[PDB]
Amino acid sequence: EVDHLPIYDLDPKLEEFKDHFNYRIKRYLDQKCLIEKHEGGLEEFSKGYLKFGINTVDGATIYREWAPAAQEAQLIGEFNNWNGAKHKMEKDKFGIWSIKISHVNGKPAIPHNSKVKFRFRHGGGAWVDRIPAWIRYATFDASKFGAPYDGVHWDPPACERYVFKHPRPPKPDAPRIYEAHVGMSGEEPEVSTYREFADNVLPRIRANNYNTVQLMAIMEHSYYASFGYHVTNFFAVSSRSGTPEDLKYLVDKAHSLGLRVLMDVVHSHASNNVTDGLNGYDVGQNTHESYFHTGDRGYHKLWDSRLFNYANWEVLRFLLSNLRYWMDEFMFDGFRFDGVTSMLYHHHGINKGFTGNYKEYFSLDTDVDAIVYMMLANHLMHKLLPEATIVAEDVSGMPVLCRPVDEGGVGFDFRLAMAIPDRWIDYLKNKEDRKWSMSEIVQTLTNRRYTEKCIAYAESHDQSIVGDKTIAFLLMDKEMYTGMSDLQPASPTINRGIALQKMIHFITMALGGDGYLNFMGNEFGHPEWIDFPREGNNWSYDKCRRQWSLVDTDHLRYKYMNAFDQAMNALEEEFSFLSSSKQIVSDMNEKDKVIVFERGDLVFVFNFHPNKTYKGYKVGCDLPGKYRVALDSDALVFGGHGRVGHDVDHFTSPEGMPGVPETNFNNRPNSFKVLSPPRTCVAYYRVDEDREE
Repeated sequence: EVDHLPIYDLDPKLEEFKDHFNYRIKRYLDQKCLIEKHEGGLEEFSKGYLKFGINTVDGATIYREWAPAAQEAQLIGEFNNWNGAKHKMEKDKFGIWSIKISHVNGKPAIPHNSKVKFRFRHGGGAWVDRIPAWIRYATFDASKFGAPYDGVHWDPPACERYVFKHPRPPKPDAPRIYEAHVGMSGEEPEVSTYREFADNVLPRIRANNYNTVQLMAIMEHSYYASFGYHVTNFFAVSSRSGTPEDLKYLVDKAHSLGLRVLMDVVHSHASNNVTDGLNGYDVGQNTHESYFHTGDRGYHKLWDSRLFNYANWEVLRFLLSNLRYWMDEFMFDGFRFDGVTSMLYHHHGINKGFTGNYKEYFSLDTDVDAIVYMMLANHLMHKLLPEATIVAEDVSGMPVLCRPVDEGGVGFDFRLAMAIPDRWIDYLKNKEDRKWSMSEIVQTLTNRRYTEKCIAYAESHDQSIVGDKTIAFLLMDKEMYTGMSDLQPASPTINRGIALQKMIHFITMALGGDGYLNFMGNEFGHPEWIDFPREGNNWSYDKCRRQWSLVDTDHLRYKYMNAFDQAMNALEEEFSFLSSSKQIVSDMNEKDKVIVFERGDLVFVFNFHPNKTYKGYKVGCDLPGKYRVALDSDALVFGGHGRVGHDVDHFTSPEGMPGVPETNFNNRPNSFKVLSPPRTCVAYYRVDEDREE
């Protein structure tokens, strides 16, 4: 299949695995061919949410629910006082139940914003009442069992439907992503709303010159502390933060500010909550009549959750239609697929362990059903929205995960650089400054496939396990509580931490990939850590908030990390270095603790030494001429000591002959000399003497 793939041009080591890729591509073409034959193709098949769930047509309301294991089924709700006797559904030969309910005096039989459930029985058992799988909203009562949830028919009148005003922005040259969770986005540890987030937080994201918002925890999840990772109602906007119309307002406002918006797609697993989610449909049937595999294959041991059978036709309808639903109905510009490592392998990456050996990537442990779903998904999404960005969350480093389906790849645009936050946490927790290796830093940042695109980030929320301390807090710890006044000179510990927080974020951005990501609050060095109420912390909720008050006051020093973050993104907007394939690390000086490198058109000098200033430190560069400061972390506006001269011309000298590297300086054909105070990072640009002076 069939027979040379363009991926093999890129990475001829893939040809050893031709048999694997022949089978995968055959499975994909055959699944796509069947969807064309039986469902009118991928664009038609992924409009399932107009067929399943509750849809109002002229004069009547139809509801369909796939439940082959049910033997009788009815629709119940406030609209029939929870008695389904006059609302029995009919079952077709595929186990799809349907009912059509005429309007009552010209009005829909099921009022907008009223509660509903699917009622079914089998085996002569009692009625079981569950939430329709394609419900678009669900709310909890909070009359003890603190639940269960109810499904809510959502069909707002004209006065209450959000109508999008703004077009989607163009795809940027590189994504600079602000990742967020709306419920913990408020000052106080109460659940914040989509409207609050849209009005209070989107402006800050745009002020810091991000161009993309990654919105976590959108799909409904009855367990708040799951951070949106255990999904119950895949078509429903999480109700604790507002309604579907509130989310549409938020996405439209982001677009109005020039920001793209991606949603987290959690199609790697489903919540095991029986009353509230899709696990309610499992009554012990064979996997062909379930959303899920059975036995071990249907259970994720680490996430304590259920695992989809991606070969099942109704599950492909469900998941592909869910992608179209979020894109088309809420105007998203793309998505991140969370937990792709679990999808790619039958062992889910649970006990491993990827060494980069290709045998680990392509073997009987590779889950072809899951890869076929992802290829159909990426073919579909880029056909609906050719400028979409779809990110994969994959720790394994699977080759060709981020090459187009039409080349033989899985079709993602970018993957996350999941190994970089681990390195900084180990360094910050376990290594005295003098033992940090400049070469190990560079290797971690630069260790990637250059034929595929990477989003780098220095730190993250940690919620796939339990949140850890932020970089700032790992640097400064309890001194952040009493040592952040801008009135008083900072202690040595606070001066160290502010300077390294800026340096660690900026080297990560400039060397770590082709896109950048920042989670909400870390751009200003928010202290402490993120955690949600659970047994392990005695049900503490004081950490599920963001203390904007810290960055909004000019009397503290958070404003300085924030100003640097704004300037580092503006620098990328100006020079476009994330989209440059020029990346040359010219000096990893271990004794002096200096790293010099070029990315794009800029020369970067990082002095991680605790106390030494290098005067006249020679740095290699490509083009001769006159260089000046482009961004300097020592500037007073970024809380530094203002030691670097922004007006100073740095003239180059020639270093041997271009392409005779032994005659060059650190393999570079010119050099210039800089001032490099301790714990600073400065990027320099070449003056265009035809256009500047």
